[PDB]
Amino acid sequence: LHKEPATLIKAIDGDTVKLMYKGQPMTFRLLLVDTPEFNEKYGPEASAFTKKMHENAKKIEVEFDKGQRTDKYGRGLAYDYADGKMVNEALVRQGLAKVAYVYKGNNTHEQLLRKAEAQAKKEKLNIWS
Ligand SMILES: Cc1cn([C@H]2C[C@H](OP(=O)(O)O)[C@@H](COP(=O)(O)O)O2)c(=O)[nH]c1=O
Ligand SMILES: [Ca+2]
Repeated sequence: LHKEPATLIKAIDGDTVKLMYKGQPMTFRLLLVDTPEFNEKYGPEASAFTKKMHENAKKIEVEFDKGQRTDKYGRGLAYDYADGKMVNEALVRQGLAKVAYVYKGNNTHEQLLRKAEAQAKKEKLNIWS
């Protein structure tokens, strides 16, 4: 896989963000994770986490996997990097997202995220408390 540029347009919630990609506004849905909705427990914390991570970044990148690049709602499906640090992974590592939505052919970073989730669970963080 490879990283490609994007710029933040606006925070949305824990696992979706509006980015400009190839010069077009898109909503991106983060691969292989599920954050709580804003109205749910740890939703506001997940939203804040993802907002901060994108807003503080000098450089945002997206990395598409080998399969589907947009979902049925027109959202881009990607791994999102803030100054080289994967947002998807960080969410999981902090207990603010579960590994989820693992479809065959877009699951390159599955095991990386599962390892993170295991560490979050061991530390009893957030969703795992
Ligand atoms: C993460 C992801 C979600 N989706 C779809 C499945 C779910 O369909 P349904 O809306 O029918 O439940 C939905 C979950 O996203 P959200 O967690 O953003 O709701 O997005 C994909 O198709 N591919 C993906 O990789
Ligand atoms: Ca969600």
